[PDB]
Amino acid sequence: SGFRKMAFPSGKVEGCMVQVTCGTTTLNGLWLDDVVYCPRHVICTSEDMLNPNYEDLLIRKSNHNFLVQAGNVQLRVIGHSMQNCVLKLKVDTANPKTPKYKFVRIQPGQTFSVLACYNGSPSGVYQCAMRPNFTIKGSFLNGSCGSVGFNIDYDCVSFCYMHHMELPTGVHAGTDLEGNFYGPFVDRQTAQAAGTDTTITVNVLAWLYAAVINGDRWFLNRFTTTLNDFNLVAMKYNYEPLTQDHVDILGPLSAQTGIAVLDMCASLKELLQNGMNGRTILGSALLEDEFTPFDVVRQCS
Amino acid sequence: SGFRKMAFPSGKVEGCMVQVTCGTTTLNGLWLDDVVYCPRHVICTSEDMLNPNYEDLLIRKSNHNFLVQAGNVQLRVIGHSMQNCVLKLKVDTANPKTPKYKFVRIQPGQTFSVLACYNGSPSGVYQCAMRPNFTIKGSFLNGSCGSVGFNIDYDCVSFCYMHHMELPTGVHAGTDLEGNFYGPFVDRQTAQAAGTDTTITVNVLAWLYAAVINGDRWFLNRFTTTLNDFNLVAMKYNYEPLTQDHVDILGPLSAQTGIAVLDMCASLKELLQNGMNGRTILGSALLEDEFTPFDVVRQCSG
Ligand SMILES: CN(C(=O)Cn1nnc2ccccc21)[C@@H](C(N)=O)c1cccc(F)c1
Ligand SMILES: CN(C(=O)Cn1nnc2ccccc21)[C@@H](C(N)=O)c1cccc(F)c1
Ligand code: NA
Repeated sequence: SGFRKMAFPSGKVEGCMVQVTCGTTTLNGLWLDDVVYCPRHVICTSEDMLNPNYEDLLIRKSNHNFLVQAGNVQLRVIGHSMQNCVLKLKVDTANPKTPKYKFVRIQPGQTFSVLACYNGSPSGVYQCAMRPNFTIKGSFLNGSCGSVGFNIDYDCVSFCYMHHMELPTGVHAGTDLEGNFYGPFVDRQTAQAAGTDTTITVNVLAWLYAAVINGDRWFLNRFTTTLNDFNLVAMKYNYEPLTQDHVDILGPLSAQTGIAVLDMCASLKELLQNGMNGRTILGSALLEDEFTPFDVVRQCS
Repeated sequence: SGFRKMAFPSGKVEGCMVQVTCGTTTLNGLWLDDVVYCPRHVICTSEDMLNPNYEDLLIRKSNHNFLVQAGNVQLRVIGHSMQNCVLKLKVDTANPKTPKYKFVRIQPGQTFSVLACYNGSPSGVYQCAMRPNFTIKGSFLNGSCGSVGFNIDYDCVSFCYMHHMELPTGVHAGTDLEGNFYGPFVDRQTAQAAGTDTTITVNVLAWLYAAVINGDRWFLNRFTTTLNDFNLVAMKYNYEPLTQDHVDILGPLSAQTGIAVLDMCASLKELLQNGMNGRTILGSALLEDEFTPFDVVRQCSG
């Protein structure tokens, strides 16, 4: 019993974190096989950051302009290339701690673990979701760029995020490991702003299912809803639309608890209307949207 | 910016987790140097769990009755003994991944990371506090026993918890690594219940300081208070008493933010008295008590 925001064990990722230095800038890189991945903005100076021409900045660099430090050891850079918004530094040693891995681009609503790192050394691990507005609500200080997000379903690490920047509202933006940004963001210091965020409806429902599995039914009611009426109400509280895909995805949790998906939708409508009236659900006084259907099955009996 | 419930990186502890099997029971052990530590209840069957005589159950076991698996390798047990409520299995190989470590006993209110494991295979990590009633609000299924809690204080892992049981309210009880229970619990199937819990006041204040650092200031006010008046308020709301030591510990955060501790106590008094009036603090509608002052400084400063 219990329900916690639970991260993956971080050791497989810790063994891959290095420090990348270019000029006066130091940040984190990810060392897999004989390649070090890091944000391309490492090559920017103070001037550059508003309108950097990365191709022009990079052509001016040699291999030995990049200092890569893995623990106490310097790695030798023997090649470099840029792919989208990541720098790939080819090094002369394959990382002996390279885990089985892959690169996956995730969708909004997906969760992952972040290993926050400074100077190539891990500081902490926490669980995040990709928000509907393509930001993450992380915890990051200066020097954290190049920290990564991952899942480890099985023994295979799926890298899905690399940290590039903090927006003015204090939320975070980054790329997949192919260097493509999530959302409309760019790696420039121009004024850009996250869109209005919404609540991840399918995850809230998943979490209501978790509460039922863990023995709590107080918030259920005798009613049902059509999918369309559910969406008409939920969007008035800035909830994401629920799609038939989402309904299908919740089918296993529906079967385990004996509560139909649109019946749970009816419960959610009433919760939005009434609030909790001094009660909690799995120890929360708010409706939690950073647990996916898959996370609930992973964690719950 | 941002403030998350954050665990220590778990890699140093992952390299020490093994599977211990005795009869039909499989659970997790901690392999350090040439000893594997696990809950002594591993030697019990269901009937034994009712009224175990551990000494008597153990004398009947041979070394080879304990199957210890580190990944895909079986370790050979060459000795076994008990210390309080933990079994110590001496094995023929020192763990080459043994980190620098100590065994430390923590106090209620202190936080730590838990590496939850099943069949000696780490599955997740989360951050816990030791509650004033000596339980933890963990997340554990059958097979989780022997999962461990820890802090890292440099390159040194301080092991502070090993999981033994779930209580009827769905909270968790366990020992330090010397096998001494936290709380008035025993390792047997009998009627056991957590005492009524309280809120960890010094931690709530720490978290209010985190909120201010991150730009959430709506709850600050022009008032201050005294320790004695505030403590009358804490007691009324089932908060732990705040001591001078607590005030001293929060001194750095007071200096950084310009909010004295008793000034922040005046904020907290008003929150307890009036509620939050629809608003949140760091995304929470309740007052969070599982960050220590040290946790806030560690996360907010480096
Ligand atoms: C370098 N930048 C950070 O936000 C870096 N960072 N990340 N998390 C951060 C958290 C706190 C402070 C800084 C943080 C920005 C910036 N505005 O300067 C930037 C400029 C140019 C190209 C970039 F891709 C990013
Ligand atoms: C083995 N026990 C668990 O609670 C084990 N466990 N831990 N977290 C648990 C979470 C879910 C289910 C079981 C869980 C009990 C029991 N009832 O048999 C017990 C027996 C003997 C000595 C003990 F200290 C406790
Ligand atoms: Na005040």
